[PDB]
Amino acid sequence: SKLAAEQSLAQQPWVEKYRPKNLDEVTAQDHAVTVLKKTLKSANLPHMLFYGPPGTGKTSTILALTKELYGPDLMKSRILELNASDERGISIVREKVKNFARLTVSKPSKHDLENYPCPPYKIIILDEADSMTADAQSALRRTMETYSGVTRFCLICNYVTRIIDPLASRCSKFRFKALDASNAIDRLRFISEQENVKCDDGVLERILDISAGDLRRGITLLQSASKGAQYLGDGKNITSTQVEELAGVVPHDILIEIVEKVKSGDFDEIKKYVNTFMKSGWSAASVVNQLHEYYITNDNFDTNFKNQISWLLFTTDSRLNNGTNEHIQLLNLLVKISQL
Amino acid sequence: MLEAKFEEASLFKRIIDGFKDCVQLVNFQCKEDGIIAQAVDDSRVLLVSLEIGVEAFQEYRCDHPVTLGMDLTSLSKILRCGNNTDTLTLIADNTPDSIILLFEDTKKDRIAEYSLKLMDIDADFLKIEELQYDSTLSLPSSEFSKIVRDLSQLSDSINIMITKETIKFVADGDIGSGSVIIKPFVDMEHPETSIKLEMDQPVDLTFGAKYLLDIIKGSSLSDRVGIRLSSEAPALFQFDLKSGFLQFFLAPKF
Amino acid sequence: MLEAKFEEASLFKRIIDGFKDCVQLVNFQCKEDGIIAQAVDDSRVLLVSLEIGVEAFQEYRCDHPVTLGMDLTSLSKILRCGNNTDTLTLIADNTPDSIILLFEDTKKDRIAEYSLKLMDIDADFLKIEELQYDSTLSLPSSEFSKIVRDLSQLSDSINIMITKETIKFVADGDIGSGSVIIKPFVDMEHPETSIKLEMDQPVDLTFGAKYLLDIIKGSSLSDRVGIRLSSEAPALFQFDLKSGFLQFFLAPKFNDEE
Amino acid sequence: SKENLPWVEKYRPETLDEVYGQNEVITTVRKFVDEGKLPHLLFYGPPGTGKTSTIVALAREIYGKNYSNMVLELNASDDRGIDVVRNQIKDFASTRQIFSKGFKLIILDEADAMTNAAQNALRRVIERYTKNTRFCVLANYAHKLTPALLSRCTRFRFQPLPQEAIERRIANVLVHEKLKLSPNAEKALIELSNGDMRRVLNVLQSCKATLDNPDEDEISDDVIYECCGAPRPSDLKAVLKSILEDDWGTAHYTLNKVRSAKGLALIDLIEGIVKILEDYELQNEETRVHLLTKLADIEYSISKGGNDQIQGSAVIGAIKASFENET
Amino acid sequence: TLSLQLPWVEKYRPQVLSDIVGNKETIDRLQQIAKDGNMPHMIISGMPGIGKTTSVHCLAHELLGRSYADGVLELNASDDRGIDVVRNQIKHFAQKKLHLPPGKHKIVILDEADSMTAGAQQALRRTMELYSNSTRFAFACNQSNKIIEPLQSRCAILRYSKLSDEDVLKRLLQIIKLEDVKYTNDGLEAIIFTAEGDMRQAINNLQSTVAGHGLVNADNVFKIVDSPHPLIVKKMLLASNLEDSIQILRTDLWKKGYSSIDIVTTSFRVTKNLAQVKESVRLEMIKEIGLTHMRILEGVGTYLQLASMLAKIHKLNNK
Amino acid sequence: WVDKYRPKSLNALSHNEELTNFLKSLSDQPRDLPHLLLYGPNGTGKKTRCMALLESIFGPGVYRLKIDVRQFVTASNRKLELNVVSSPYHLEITPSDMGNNDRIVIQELLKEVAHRYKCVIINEANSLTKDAQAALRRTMEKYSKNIRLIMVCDSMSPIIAPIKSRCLLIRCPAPSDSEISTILSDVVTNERIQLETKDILKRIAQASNGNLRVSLLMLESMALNNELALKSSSPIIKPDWIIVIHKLTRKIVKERSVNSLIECRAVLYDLLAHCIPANIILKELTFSLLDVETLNTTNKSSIIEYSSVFDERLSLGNKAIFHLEGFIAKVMCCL
Ligand SMILES: Nc1ncnc2c1ncn2[C@@H]1O[C@H](COP(=O)(O)OP(=O)(O)OP(O)(O)=S)[C@@H](O)[C@H]1O
Ligand SMILES: Nc1ncnc2c1ncn2[C@@H]1O[C@H](COP(=O)(O)OP(=O)(O)OP(O)(O)=S)[C@@H](O)[C@H]1O
Ligand SMILES: Nc1ncnc2c1ncn2[C@@H]1O[C@H](COP(=O)(O)OP(=O)(O)OP(O)(O)=S)[C@@H](O)[C@H]1O
Ligand SMILES: Nc1ncnc2c1ncn2[C@@H]1O[C@H](COP(=O)(O)OP(=O)(O)O)[C@@H](O)[C@H]1O
Ligand SMILES: [Mg+2]
Ligand SMILES: [Mg+2]
Ligand SMILES: [Mg+2]
Repeated sequence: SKLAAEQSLAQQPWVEKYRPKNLDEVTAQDHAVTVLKKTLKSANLPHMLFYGPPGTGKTSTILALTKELYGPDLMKSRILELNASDERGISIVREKVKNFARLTVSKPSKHDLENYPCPPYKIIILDEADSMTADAQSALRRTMETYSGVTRFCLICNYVTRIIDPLASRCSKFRFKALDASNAIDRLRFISEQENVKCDDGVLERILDISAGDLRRGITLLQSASKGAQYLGDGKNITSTQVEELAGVVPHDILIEIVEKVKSGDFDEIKKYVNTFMKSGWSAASVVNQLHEYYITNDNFDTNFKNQISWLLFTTDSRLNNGTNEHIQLLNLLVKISQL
Repeated sequence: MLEAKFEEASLFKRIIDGFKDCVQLVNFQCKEDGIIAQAVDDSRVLLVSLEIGVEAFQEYRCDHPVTLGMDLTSLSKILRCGNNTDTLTLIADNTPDSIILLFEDTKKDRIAEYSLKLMDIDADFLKIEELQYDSTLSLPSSEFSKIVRDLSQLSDSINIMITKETIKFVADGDIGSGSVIIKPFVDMEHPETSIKLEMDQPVDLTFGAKYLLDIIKGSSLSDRVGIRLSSEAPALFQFDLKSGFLQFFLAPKF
Repeated sequence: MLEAKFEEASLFKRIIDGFKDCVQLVNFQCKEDGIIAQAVDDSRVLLVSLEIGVEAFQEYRCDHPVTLGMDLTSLSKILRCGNNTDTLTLIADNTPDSIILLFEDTKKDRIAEYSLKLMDIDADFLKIEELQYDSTLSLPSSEFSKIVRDLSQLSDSINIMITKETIKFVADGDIGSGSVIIKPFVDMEHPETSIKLEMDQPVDLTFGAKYLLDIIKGSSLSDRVGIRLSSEAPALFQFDLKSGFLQFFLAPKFNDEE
Repeated sequence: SKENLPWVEKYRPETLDEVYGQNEVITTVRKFVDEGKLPHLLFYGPPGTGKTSTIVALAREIYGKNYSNMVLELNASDDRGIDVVRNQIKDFASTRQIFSKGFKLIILDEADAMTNAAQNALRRVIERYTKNTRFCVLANYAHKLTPALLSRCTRFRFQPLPQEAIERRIANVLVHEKLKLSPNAEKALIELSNGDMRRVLNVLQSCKATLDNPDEDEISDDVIYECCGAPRPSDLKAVLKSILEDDWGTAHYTLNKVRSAKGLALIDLIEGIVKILEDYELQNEETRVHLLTKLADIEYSISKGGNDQIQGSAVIGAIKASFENET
Repeated sequence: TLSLQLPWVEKYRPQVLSDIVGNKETIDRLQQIAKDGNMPHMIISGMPGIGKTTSVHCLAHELLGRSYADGVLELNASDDRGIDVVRNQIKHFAQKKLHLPPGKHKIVILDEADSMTAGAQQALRRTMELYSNSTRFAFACNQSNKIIEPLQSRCAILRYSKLSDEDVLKRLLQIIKLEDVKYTNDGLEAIIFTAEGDMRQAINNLQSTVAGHGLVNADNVFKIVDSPHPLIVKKMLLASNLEDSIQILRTDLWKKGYSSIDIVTTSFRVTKNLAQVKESVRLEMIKEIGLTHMRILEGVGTYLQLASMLAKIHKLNNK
Repeated sequence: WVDKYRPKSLNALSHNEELTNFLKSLSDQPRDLPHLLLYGPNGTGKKTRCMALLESIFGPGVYRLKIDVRQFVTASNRKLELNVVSSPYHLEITPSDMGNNDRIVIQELLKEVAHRYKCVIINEANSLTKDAQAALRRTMEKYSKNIRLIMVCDSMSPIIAPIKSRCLLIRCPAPSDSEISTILSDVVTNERIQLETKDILKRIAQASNGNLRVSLLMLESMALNNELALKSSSPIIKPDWIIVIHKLTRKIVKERSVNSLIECRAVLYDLLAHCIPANIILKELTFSLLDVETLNTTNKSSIIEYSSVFDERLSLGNKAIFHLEGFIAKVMCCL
C-alpha cells in the first residue's frame, strides 16, 4: 500500500521523487500558495489560470492543492484532469467537460470530513491549455460561468497569450516566477542534502544559473552530477566545471576563440571556424546566450556597438526559436556581428 | 430517505422508457405519499410528469422527503438489468450525491447494484394541469399510437379536431394529406376498446409530430390513453398506472 | 489431406462466430486426432484456441496433417450458407492454396461449394495453459454474458475478485460503480444452473471489458463456461463442445492491459 | 450558499440598478421595456463589461423570478447549428409561453461563435417571428456576425467601466466584506483593470486572502503589487531612467535587479514602459516608429518564449537606439 | 409590461410596389409586370436592407390577389432547402393543379437563395424548366455569384443598388408624418449618415431614438448610436502625423471598448476600399495590416501591435 | 560495410571516451534513470550509443528485435499504418513516417505501452509536430515509473523548451579525423583492402566532416571502383545530389537571369521529387555558394542573410519550392 508507494518513489528519478506533495514544499511561488492556503479554510475557490515559464511548479502546485483539499480518497473522484495528450476539441469540451460539470459532487466518506475540509465543489484542471483551439476555449466560457457552484476550473499554460481574452478574464491569473539561484537555492540544497550530494561551494547556485529559472532542469543536472560522481567513487566533491560540462555549456576558451575570430578575421576564416565548431555538438541557443552575456557584460565595447549586438542576438534567437538550421543561423549571426 | 422496492423491475423500466429520448434531465422527489418526477425538454414544449403512490410498491418507507436530479440517459443505460422479473429497490440518503439501484433475484444468488451520480437541479416543479379542459377523450393507446404513426409520415404537424361526437386527426404535407376519423362507442364485448368523448367546446389544435411520437411510448404502461385538450393550455395525454400515472403535457403550435 | 464432415453446418458456424471480430487471422491444423485452430489478436492480449476431436464429425479422414491459415472475415462471409441443417465438409490437399467448404442438402438437390484463398502464416502454436490456476469456477454462460453486459456499460475494465465462497465482478467508471456478487450453489432441480468454485488462493484480476464482451459469444456453444484465473498467467474462459472445446486466454490488465 | 461562489459570481448583478458603468444604454433599455417597444438587441463589447449581467437582470425585470423558464438562453457551450436553429429556435418563436402571457425572449449569448449557415437561417427567423418574441445577441467581436444579421438588431456598445463606477462597485464590495482599502491602493487597482470588473473582483479576493490577518489592517499598494505580480510605477520609472541616461552595463544590472528582486516579468515591464513613453513629447516621429516597431517585435517574440536576458538586452538596445535619433 | 408593439420596419413594411422608394427602374418594371402578368423567373441580388424581400412579396401579392395563400410557396433559409425538399415538395407544388386567371402563374419564392446547396440548385434546373408554364421562380439573394450559372441562365437578373440620400430622407419624412414625431434637420442627417444606404437600419435607428429620447436630434442619435465605425478608422489611417493617428486610436477606438480584432479587420476593409492613395502604397498598408492581423490572431492582440502597424504604415507613406 | 562492423556494447566504443564514461556512469544505476535526449551532428553514432546503453541496462537480447505493424483511426476513416520496432526490453517509434498525425500515434501508442520499465526510442524527434510534443509533454511526467524516453535527434532547435527540460540532454560531438582514420584502418585490415599510403584514410575524414556513416560508406564505394585496392590518388566518390547542387551553384554564379531561374526551378523540382529534403538542399546550396571564390565578402554576407531568412521561411512553410526558388532569385539579384 503506502510502502509500495515509498519504494516506487525511492526508485524514481529525482524530478518525480521530490515532487511537491503539500503546499508548503513550494519554495519560491509564495504569493500563489498563500492564497491557496487561505482559501483552503474558506470555500470560495475561484477559477484559476496558472501561467509562467516551464518547470516553475504549476502542475505540482495544483496537485498539492487538490490533495490538501480532498484527501487521497476523494483525490480520484472529484478531479477531472485533462492534459494535452487527450482530444480537446469542441465535441469533447461540449460533451465530457460539460457532463462532468453538470454532475453533482460525490459524497465524502466519514473519514474524509474528519481530516480534510472537503469543499462542496469539484475541480476540473486543463493542463497545457496552449494547444486548445480558441473555439473550444470559448465553449468553456458559459460552462465555467454557470456551473461555478459545483465545479471550479483550473487552466495551466506557459504562454498566457494563447488563451483567449474572455477566459483570461474569467479566471484569476497566477503568474509563476522564474526559479533563479536566490529563491531556489534552499530547495536545491535540501535536495542535495537528502541525497548526500557532496559538491563544492558554488555548484548549486551555478546549476540554477545554467537552469535560467527552471528547477526541473536544475534537479536533473544535479542528479546527473551525483551519478557521475558516484560512478567515479573518488570521494571528492562535484565541481562547477564538471557540472557545466554535462549541461551543454561551451567552455570559456572556445568562446574566447569565437570572439577572436569575430573581432579579427574575414568571411572565409569565420566560415571555416564555424564549420569546425559545428562538428562538436553544441546547442546554438546556448552559444547565442553565452555570446550575449559576454558582449553585454564586457565593458570594452561602444554603446552603438551594444545596441546592434543586442538587436542581432535578439533576431538570431527569434529565428532559432522556429526550428531553423543551427549552423546557418550561427554563421549568419557571427558574420553580421563581425561587420560591426 | 429514499427506499422504494418495486415488485418487478419491469414497471420502473417502462416508466423510464417514457421519459427516454424526449428529455435529458429528470427531477425525482420521494415523500410520504409516494414518488413524483418531472422533466421538461430543452425547447420547453413538453413536460413529462410522473406519480407513483405508495401502493404501487412492494415496500416503501419514507420518513424524510428527498429530491434528486439525474441524467435520463445515464439512468436508462442502467435500466436494462432488471431481467424485468428482478426485484428493484431505489435507495438514497437524505442528502444524496448518488442514487442506488439494487436488483436482486428471488434467491440470494445474483445481486446487481448500481450507484448513479446525481445532478443538482433547481427544484421548481410545475403545476400546469387545468381544472376543466375543452374536450376529453380516451381510447386504446395502441390505436392512438397507430393514428400517430400513420400521420407522422405526412407532416411534422398533426392536427386534432373535436366536434360533437367526432374526433379527427389530420396531417398535410408534401406528398399529400391524410386523416383518421374516429367516433365514440361503447363496446361491451370488452370496454377497454371503447372510445369515449366528452366535449364542452369544439377544439382544434396542432401539435408537432415529433412530440406525439415521443408520447405514444406510454402505450406500454396502460391499455388506454386519456387526452385532454384546451385552447388555453398545453394538452394532457395520460397513461394510468396501478396507483399512479404518467402524464405528458404538450404545448400546441402557434 | 483435410476431410472433415460436420453433421450440421451450424456447429462450425457457431465455432467461427467465436473467433469472429476479435481476431483477423486463424491458423488451422487438421491431424489424426482432430482439428485444432489458434488465433491471436493484434495487441496480443487474447488467444482463441479450438480443439475438435474426431468424434465430433460424421466423417473424418486424415492420413497426413495439413496446416492452413486464413482470414477470419473471409471465412465468416462464407459461413452463412450452412442453412444450419446443411451438411458441411471441409476439404484440402496436402499442400493447399485454398480450403474448400462444401455444403449439401440431404437430397442431391443443392450443392454450395466454396474455394477460399489461404494466407501463409508462420506455424507457431502457443501452449500457454497452466497446470493449476489460483481459482476455478463454472456457471451458466448466459449468466456470465449478463454479468459482462451489465458492467460493460460502466467501464472499460471489469475486475473479477475471488475469496472463499465468493465471486465478485466489479466495474467503476464515470457514471458510477456496479458489482455483481454470486455464490457457489448446487441446484439438483437441474445442475446446469449450479455455480461451482474451487479456490486455492484468493484472486483479484482486471480485464478489458471489450475483450470479455468478445469472449461471451461462446455461450452459443455451451450451457456452461469455465473460468480459470491465476496471478501468474492469462485467464482461461472455456466453452466445451461434444468432443472438443473453444478456449479464450485473456491477459489481465497490468494497470492498463486488456 | 452564496458564500461559496467566487467574488466574480457572488457579486453578479441581479437587478438593472446594480449594473454600473453603462448608463446611456441601461436607461434606454429601461425606457424600451417600460414603454413596451423593445427591439432586437445587440450588446457588443469587451469581456467583463456586464452584457450578460445586463440581459439577465433585464429578463428578470421583464418576466419576474420565473426568468429561467420563460426565456430561451443559448450560448457557445450549447450546440448551436443550423438544424438546432431550425428546430429549437423556430419552435420557441412560433409557440407561446407555458407559464404566463407575453412576448418571449431568446438570449443568444456569445453568438460570435455561430456558423454562417446558422446566422443565415436565423436572420429570417428574426424577421418572421417578430410579434411574439425578441432576440438578444451578445458579442465581443462584431466581425464574426454577418451584415444581414447585424442590420436587423439595434446595436448597443458596452463601453469599458469608468473610474467612478468601478470605484462605486469597489466601495460596495468593501461594504459587503470586512475589508479596508487604501486610496492609492484603490487607484493602482483601477489602473491594472482596463475596465474589467472580473479582474478587479478576482484580485480583490486574492489580496484579501494575502492579508494573512483577521482583516483588522488595510490593503496597501504593496499587497496589490505583490499579489498581482505587477510592477510598481517607482521601479518602472527607475528602470526607464537607468535605460535612458545611465550606462549600458549599469542599465543591464538595474533591469536585472529590478526584475529579480520582485520576480517581475519582462512583458509587464515592456507594457509599462510603452504606457509611460506614450506621454513623452518627442521630436521627429522616426524615433517613435523605431520604438514601436522594435517593442512590438520583442513582445511578439516574448509571446513565444526564448531567453529572457537576451530579450531584456534587446529592449534596452531598442529603446536606446530609438532615443539616439532624438538629438 | 404585458405585450410589445410592432416595430416600424414591420408595421410600415410596404405592401404595394408604389410605396417602395428603391431603384425606380426595377420597381416600375415589376409594377408593369404585375399589371400585365406573365411574370418570368427572376433573381434579385443586392445588399441587406434595400427592399428585395419586400419587393418580391409585393409583386407576388399584387399578381395573385386572393390566391396568394394557395399559389405562392415561400421557402426561407430557416427551412430545409436541400435536395430532398427540391425533389419532393417543390416538384409537388409545381405539378399541383390550380385554376388561375389567364395572366397569372404560381410563384415559388426562395429567400436567401445564396445558401442553397449545389445539389438542390442543380435539381431545380429541370424542375423550373418542365413547369415553366404554370410555375415561376423568384430568388432573393445577396451574392448572385453563389447561384450557379445554369440557374441564372433561365431567369432575369435584377441587381438592386444602394439607396441614395434623397430616397431614405423621403421615406423617413413619410414615416415621421405618419407617426407625428418631433425631429430636426441635423438629426435626420445624422440618421442617414449612420444608415449608409440601409433603409431597414435607418428605420430601426429612428424608432430606437424615438423610443429612447423622443426628439430625433443629432446629439441623441450620436449618443445612442456611435458614429459609423469605418469612418473613424479611415480618419485614423488617413492621418498625416503619427501623434494624431495615435490619439485617434486611443480616444475614439480603444477608450470606447472596440476590440483589437474589430479595429484591424475594419482597418483592412477601409484600406482595401480606399481610393485616396495609390495602389502600391495601399498594398503595402494592407501587408502591414495583415501582418498585424496575423499577430493578433495568435493572441498577441494589444494596443502596441496596432501602434506598430500604424507606425509601419506611416513609414511606408514616409517615402 | 557500416553494419558489419558496429559496436554492440559500451566497452566496444572507439571514440569519445568521456561520453562512454558518462554513459557507463548513467547506466550504473539503471532504475533511477530519467528521460534522455541524444543531440549532435548526423552520422556521429548516437543511435549506436543508445542501443549500447540499453545493452548495459538490460541483457544482450536488446538487439534481437522484430518489426510489427499497428493501425490507427484518425477523426476520419483514413487508416494510419505505422510499423513498430519492438524488443523484449524496449521499443522504437519513428513519428517521421507520416504527416500531421504524429500526435495520435504518439499519445495512443505511449498510453497503451504505459528491469521494471520498458524503454522507448523516439527516432528523429525533430519531425515531431508541436502538437505531438505538447501531447508527449504530460505523458513523459504522468508515467515515469513504466516508460522512459530516449529521443534521438540532430538539433534541439525545433524541440520545445518543456520537452528539453523534461529530459536530460546528452551531446554527441562528431569524432575527430584521427579517430575516423583509426576506425577506417581497422575496417580496411579486416575487409582486406590494399592501401598504398595511409594518408588517404585521413582525406576520407576530411571529405566526411565528422560523419562516420558517410565515411565508411564512401570508403566502401571507392573500394569497389579501385577493385579492393586503393591507390595514392583514388578519386573521392561524391553522392549524385551533391554533384547536382554543385552544378546548380556553377549555373548560379555563371548566369543570373530569369531564363536560368526556370532551369534552376526545374533542377529544384527534380531534386525534391527524389526524396531529398529542402532544408538540406538549402544548406548545401548556401555552403557551396559561399565556397565560390569569384564572390566577395559583400556577396557572401548577403547570401548567408538570405539563406537564414529563407530557412526561417521554409521552417514556417510547407511548399518548400516556394521558398527555395525565392532564395535562388534573391541570390541571383545579389550577385
Ligand atoms: N516551486 C517548486 N518547488 C519545488 N520543486 C519544484 C518547483 N517547481 C518545480 N519543481 C520540480 O520540478 C518538477 C516539475 O514540476 P512541474 O509542476 O511539472 O513544472 P511545470 O511548471 O508544470 O512545467 P511545465 O509542465 O513544462 S509548464 C516537480 O516535480 C519538482 O520536482
Ligand atoms: N457594470 C457592472 N457592474 C457590476 N458588476 C459588473 C459589471 N460588469 C461586470 N461585472 C461583474 O463581472 C461579472 C461578469 O460579468 P459578465 O456580464 O458575465 O461579463 P460580460 O460583459 O458578459 O463579458 P463576457 O461574458 O466575457 S462576453 C459579473 O457577474 C459582475 O460581478
Ligand atoms: N425601398 C424601401 N422602401 C421602404 N421601406 C423599405 C425599403 N427597403 C427596405 N425597407 C424597409 O426595410 C424592411 C426590410 O426590408 P428587406 O426587403 O427585408 O431588406 P432586404 O433588401 O431584403 O435585405 P435582406 O433581407 O437583409 S437580404 C422593410 O420591412 C421596410 O420597412
Ligand atoms: N564506437 C564506435 N566505433 C566505431 N564505429 C562506430 C562506433 N559507433 C558508431 N560507429 C559507426 O560510425 C557510423 C556512425 O553513423 P550512424 O551509426 O548512422 O550514427 P548514429 O548512431 O548517430 O545514427 C556508423 O558506421 C556506425 O556503425
Ligand atoms: Mg505542467
Ligand atoms: Mg457573457
Ligand atoms: Mg430578406
